[PDB]
Amino acid sequence: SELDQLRQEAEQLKNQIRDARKACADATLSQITNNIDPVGRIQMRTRRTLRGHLAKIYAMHWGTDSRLLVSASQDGKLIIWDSYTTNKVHAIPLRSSWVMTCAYAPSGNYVACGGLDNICSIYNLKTREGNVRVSRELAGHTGYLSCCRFLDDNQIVTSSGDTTCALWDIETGQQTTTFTGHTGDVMSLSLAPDTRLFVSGACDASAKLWDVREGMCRQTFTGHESDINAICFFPNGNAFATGSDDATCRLFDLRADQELMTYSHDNIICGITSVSFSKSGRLLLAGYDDFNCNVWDALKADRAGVLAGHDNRVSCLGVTDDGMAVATGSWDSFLKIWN
Amino acid sequence: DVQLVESGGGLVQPGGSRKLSCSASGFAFSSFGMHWVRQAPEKGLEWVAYISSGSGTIYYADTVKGRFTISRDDPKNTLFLQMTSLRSEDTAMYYCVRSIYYYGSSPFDFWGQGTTLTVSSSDIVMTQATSSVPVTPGESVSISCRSSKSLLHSNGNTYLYWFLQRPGQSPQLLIYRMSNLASGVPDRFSGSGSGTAFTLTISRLEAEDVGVYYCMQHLEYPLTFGAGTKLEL
Amino acid sequence: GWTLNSAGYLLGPHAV
Amino acid sequence: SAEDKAAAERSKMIDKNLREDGEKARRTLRLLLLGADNSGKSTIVKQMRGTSGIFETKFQVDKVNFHMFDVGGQRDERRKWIQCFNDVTAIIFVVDSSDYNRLQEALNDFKSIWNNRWLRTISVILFLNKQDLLAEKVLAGKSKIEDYFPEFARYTTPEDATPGEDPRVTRAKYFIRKEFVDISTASGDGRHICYPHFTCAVDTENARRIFNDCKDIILQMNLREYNLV
Amino acid sequence: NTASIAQARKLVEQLKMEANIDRIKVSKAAADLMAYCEAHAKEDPLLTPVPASENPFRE
Amino acid sequence: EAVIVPLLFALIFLVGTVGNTLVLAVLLRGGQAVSTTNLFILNLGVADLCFILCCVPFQATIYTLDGWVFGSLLCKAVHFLIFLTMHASSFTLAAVSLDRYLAIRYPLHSRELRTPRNALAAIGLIWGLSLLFSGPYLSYYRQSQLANLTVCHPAWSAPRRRAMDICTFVFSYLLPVLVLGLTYARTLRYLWRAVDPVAAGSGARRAKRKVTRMILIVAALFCLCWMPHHALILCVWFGQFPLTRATYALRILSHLVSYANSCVNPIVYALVSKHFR
Repeated sequence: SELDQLRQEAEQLKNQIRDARKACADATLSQITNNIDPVGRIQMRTRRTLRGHLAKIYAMHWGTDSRLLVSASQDGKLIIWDSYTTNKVHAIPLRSSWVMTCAYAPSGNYVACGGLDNICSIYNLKTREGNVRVSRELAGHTGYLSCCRFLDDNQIVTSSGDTTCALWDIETGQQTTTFTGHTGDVMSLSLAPDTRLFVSGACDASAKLWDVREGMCRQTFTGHESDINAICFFPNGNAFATGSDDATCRLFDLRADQELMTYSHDNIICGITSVSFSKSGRLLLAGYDDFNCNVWDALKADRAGVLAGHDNRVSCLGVTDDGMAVATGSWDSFLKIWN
Repeated sequence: DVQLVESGGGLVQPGGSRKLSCSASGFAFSSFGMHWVRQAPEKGLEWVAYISSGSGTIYYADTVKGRFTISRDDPKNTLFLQMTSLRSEDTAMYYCVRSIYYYGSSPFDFWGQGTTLTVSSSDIVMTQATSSVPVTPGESVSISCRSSKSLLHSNGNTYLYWFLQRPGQSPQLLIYRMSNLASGVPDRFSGSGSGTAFTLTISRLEAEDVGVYYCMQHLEYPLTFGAGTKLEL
Repeated sequence: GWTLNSAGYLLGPHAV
Repeated sequence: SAEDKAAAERSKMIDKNLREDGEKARRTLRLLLLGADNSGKSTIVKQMRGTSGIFETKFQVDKVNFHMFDVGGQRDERRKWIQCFNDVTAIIFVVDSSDYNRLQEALNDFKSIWNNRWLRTISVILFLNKQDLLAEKVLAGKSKIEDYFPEFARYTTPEDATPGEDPRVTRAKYFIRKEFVDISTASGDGRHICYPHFTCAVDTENARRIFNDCKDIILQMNLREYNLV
Repeated sequence: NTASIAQARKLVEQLKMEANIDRIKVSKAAADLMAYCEAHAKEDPLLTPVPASENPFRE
Repeated sequence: EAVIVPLLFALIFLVGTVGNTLVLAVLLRGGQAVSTTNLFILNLGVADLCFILCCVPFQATIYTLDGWVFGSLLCKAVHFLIFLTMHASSFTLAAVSLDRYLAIRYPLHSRELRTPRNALAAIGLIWGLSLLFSGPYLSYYRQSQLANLTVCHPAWSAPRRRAMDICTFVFSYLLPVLVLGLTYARTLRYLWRAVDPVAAGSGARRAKRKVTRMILIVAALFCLCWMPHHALILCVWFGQFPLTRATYALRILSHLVSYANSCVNPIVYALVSKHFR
């Protein structure tokens, strides 16, 4: 009854924003960024190589003090590394071998993991008994998880492949709010530096801003073709970058709802698996399927380096808070700390 | 809860043998190192031995090298110390201590109750210059130790520890790297120093602060305590 | 052809 | 460095324990299940004995451990969790050969699974759990395959016989089977082999076909590591 | 409302909040990130070279 | 004459030096991809690489110039690494031939005993036995002075030379062949037994035939490469050797054939399959 009538009006509404977006579009940063000295070739080599994993690596997360990090794999083991002396602080055995995400609490007392079992688990690192044990169980998602992120020490944000993202309360264990409005599987998520807003990347060629307290989809951005694999906040709080299966990265802005740059090359055809900035919004490290990472340039859209020390597909990469090191996981079952 | 209970004391003839034992419970007694510490009657504290997790590396005190033996039984959850040919200087009170070593851990957390043994009739030296101090509640008191060598390492740590031996009690941690404060004590306590000279700092004193202050280094395994510093009202 | 070294290497000492 | 020397000792006690876990984990072999609602995946396992979609059944044959990764409740899209299963030794696929209407979409699943970018090394073990229904359906003659599949005008039995029975039933069985095989023999390059089989709901010796075909899957890769092929 | 065409109405309703936000000139936003990089360029030992002595990981 | 011999030795030296290096280069790069299969191939390349470097360059010096002038302790050193590698390059070929049979007959039940930690024990054992048989060659060759010429001929007496020459023949050629030839007979028999093939396009027509052809190639070099070299020493002792121009050309040809077992092993074993191509 109302399906046909409402569809016609919906299409007109989209065109009004599209015309407004086109009208509001003034210029492009490609021409403006022509009066800046190029960064030049950037070369880094491994300083450490973390051995001990016996399966493909899915995700990793750095620490607050830029010395400790955690990683997960198909081995079903969660490992905390000392990136300085290559020592192993802890080795946490997971409950389900199929996991896709990791997190490290800002205070440093907790970690998190989740995956195909539709649960994000919480572990207490600093206990009196001298062992690491699970403290909170978080269930209530009908699809596999893709990203868990702590807010301060007691609120975690989760995005799964069931079209919805939810905000939790660790102490009580119930969803305080629920965020919905997507269409397909959600793959990536990133919290703002001020921990007030966050974005989400779905398998819909669409990404949406959010408000944590209320639960209202503030904005919606489209433009990609295939699914969206990775998302991350620019270290200012006004932008974010999305990595899709089109072998293309592109930069969004929160005051324009339009793309600014697109990082692509004819030779590059393989898809993108991870994206993260580094401490200045000047280097954009992307991890592709063609057996190596890639160091982009978020202002000039040109290549500046390759992390070609890996012999398999790179699935994760992160950068320290201090901006010192850059780890990188892949399917070699090896973790390499570059600099 | 965590509790170390130990026994095996008594009277030993000058030349006999004796064996002590701890009883670890309430914690994973498979990832912690272990120690022993003496206390001569109305004197300080001194080491007896050491053993790590997995019984890998052992160290001994030079005073009793080749005469004491320390053994471990992980499934039994019990630590052992065997003494042979006891002399007349071995009359003291023995303590059981746990220690875990990884990045950020606090060694020497828990101390045992202690047993008394009686017998019938190159190193870093630290001296506590001050012996006794009369204190009043509500004031600030600074307590210092002196070091033979600088404890600062190339890492950036400074292996200095502090302990509280209240009357009829056992020592407990306050500060374990001259800066960091062990969990379970009020924030009024503090510690500071640089390389050679060290000092404590207490803001507001209360009634349950009377005892003896001891200081430690953790650089060279022949580890040595300090003298006694008594605080009295 | 056959030299002093070549015959010594094969037949041995004395007669080469 | 006295404390640092003891930290580096537990890191090597952890390494010793991690390597032990890798020795006990490579003893087993990994398997999948794909099929339809009425295909009969569950009944195959039973004869050989919340939202947790992974059933994860296990069975034993000839002193070799097997783990079968039955994943269910996978929403609507499948192409996002297949890439997590690209390390198995074989994929088990079940087809309803009885329901003629639900056969063109049985081939649809096979064609797309046979051509995954993440499943370009794993060989499929094709199954056909419905065999008794075909014999009873052709004898009764409720419907004719010609309307669904108008290819009987150019097909005949190519000198094959299986026990004896009605040759009318056997020629019907072969047309469906060679329909699936003809899809397979278009992209494999020695790294893919289908192993089609005919099974019923009473057949019990299913586990041998998984076991025997797992020798060839591993034998054919020992001939490749040795540069024999 | 929760009807048979609720998703059609839901998309229509949510869209007008998004279209009711203030829009800023792209040129102002184009040069926003340009000036930001100059303000935090020094504190990044991956863009500018880092000495081997003052490098916890290299040394 | 003096033109043919230096060029032929140089060409064989170039081929052997190049070929063994590529096998080592491909195996070594990257790392962490070494299993029981790759460990044995790595040992084969190392043993054969050394042989070319310490046998070809100076054995031509016997036929070119007068005597051994360059080196005094080398007349005792090189004659130890000539037979050390020759005894280890032929003992690994009897270990690949036996490893290749366990991984074919039992592909499922032979995964316990084929661990990389269990392959290094056999690699160490192979090199341990090489020192035992090649050890007594330190006193076999000694520098001397005949007609005021510095040469290092064999020094032992005639009764003590027959025993050493036979022992090298038995323990380096005759014995490995009876192990490398018997196993390849069982693999070819099992691979072609009367069992219904899985398929006809590649089940038996293509896969089972290339393995049969490629095994027969390997079993044919080892029997023919080191046969004529041992077929000349036997004639010297138990027969008559005229030491003339008629039989002189066979002596140089005997050395040349022996080097083929080391310049082709890196090719047949490694540079054939697409995994190394």
